[PDB]
Amino acid sequence: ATYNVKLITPEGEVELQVPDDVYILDQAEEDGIDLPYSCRAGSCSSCAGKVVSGSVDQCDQSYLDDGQIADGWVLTCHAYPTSDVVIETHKE
Amino acid sequence: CSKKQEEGVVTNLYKPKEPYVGRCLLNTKITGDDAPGETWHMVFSTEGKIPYREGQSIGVIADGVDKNGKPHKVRLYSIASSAIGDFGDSKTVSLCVKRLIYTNDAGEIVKGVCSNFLCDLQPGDNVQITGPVGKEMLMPKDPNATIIMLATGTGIAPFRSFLWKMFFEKHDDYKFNGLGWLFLGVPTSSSLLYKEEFGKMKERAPENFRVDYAVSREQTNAAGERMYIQTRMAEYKEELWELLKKDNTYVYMCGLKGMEKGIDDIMVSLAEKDGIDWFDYKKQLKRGDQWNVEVY
Ligand SMILES: Cc1cc2nc3c(=O)[nH]c(=O)nc-3n(C[C@H](O)[C@H](O)[C@H](O)COP(=O)(O)OP(=O)(O)OC[C@H]3O[C@@H](n4cnc5c(N)ncnc54)[C@H](O)[C@@H]3O)c2cc1C
Ligand code: FES
Repeated sequence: ATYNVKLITPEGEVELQVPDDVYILDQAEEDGIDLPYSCRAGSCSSCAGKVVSGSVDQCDQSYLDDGQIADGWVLTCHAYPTSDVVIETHKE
Repeated sequence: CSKKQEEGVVTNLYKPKEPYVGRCLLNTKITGDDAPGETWHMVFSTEGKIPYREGQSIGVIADGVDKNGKPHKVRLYSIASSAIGDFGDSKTVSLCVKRLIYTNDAGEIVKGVCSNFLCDLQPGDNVQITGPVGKEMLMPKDPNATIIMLATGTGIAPFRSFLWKMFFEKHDDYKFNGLGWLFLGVPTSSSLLYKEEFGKMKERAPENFRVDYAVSREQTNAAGERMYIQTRMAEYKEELWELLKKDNTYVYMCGLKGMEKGIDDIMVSLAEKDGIDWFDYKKQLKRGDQWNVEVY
């Protein structure tokens, strides 16, 4: 139900406990962490992160192609954690 | 993250306070003259202003007033047609309505208000429609899914909807390649619904579609037990139970409440065979969108 997501931002490194059905950005928001976001709808680059380890369910987002998904790109507004995850944020 | 459809689904474009006024295009009894109770299939026009999706309901608000002078409360009816509709132009919605007539403890014959209004519609008549309503019976995202459809009486409706889209229609973004397995339980043969259409579907996708009828008053097994939906199911007992262990199996159940219990009891003894408590497994299947119930 709940996973540890470590968020590596350009200001260091935070730890969040994200429920398996709350979007990462949303938890981030709840715990006071300011992540960039724009559409909030999984069809632009604005909240782009990168999964360094672990796995996300990105629930049929629209922006990232298979290639990119394979490279570990995440849309942090449209991603659920499926495990303990380390994400690099702020990544346009 | 839903495992059911969400993109392109809308709800409540219309509410009881200001319904959409459509037109009855046709209204046809689909049960035989000797059935216990009439079921009617009927199609309304929607000018495309109600873009529903397979699984959803619409409400009907029947003409006139109740015994206290208030307008009648919405009654919901599962949509019997696919999103593109019986005419295939996206401007119609179809229902599958059972006419409710019953004798009460006092000896009086009572007519169910909305069911008799619906079943009485002539072509040309105005119908007050609301919706779409509901997210619960939406189809799985997965086009290669195992969809197990458990229906009694008019609970065939959303499944008539699913199966039209799966097997009678070409869509660029959806090519069904899983197994569709329909169980439909009625009390008599003359109560059967859409048999011919399902016949056609079995013919053109023998590998992708199965249909099993359970006619409680005309069929037994050799143990002498009447063929309710659960007793037909019992015959594929282990096959179904295997299928349930899978990521890509979604069970949908629609119709009369009280169909529910007979099915649970089949599952209960399947579960105990494995050390498993059925209800734990069930609520857990619900959390994965895999056991979807709309009974009434
Ligand atoms: C989500 C959903 C989907 C539905 N889909 C369908 C569908 O596809 N097709 C369909 O036909 N119906 C469907 N229904 C049922 C439908 O909404 C109506 O409840 C039904 O048609 C009866 O409505 P009515 O106005 O004719 O009866 P009413 O005038 O509302 O009278 C019903 C009342 O009479 C009593 N009563 C009801 N049934 C009986 C009975 N069998 N014997 C004795 N007393 C009784 C009860 O007190 C009940 O509250 C659905 C309901 C729901 C909630
Ligand atoms: S903000 Fe545009 S996709 Fe997350």
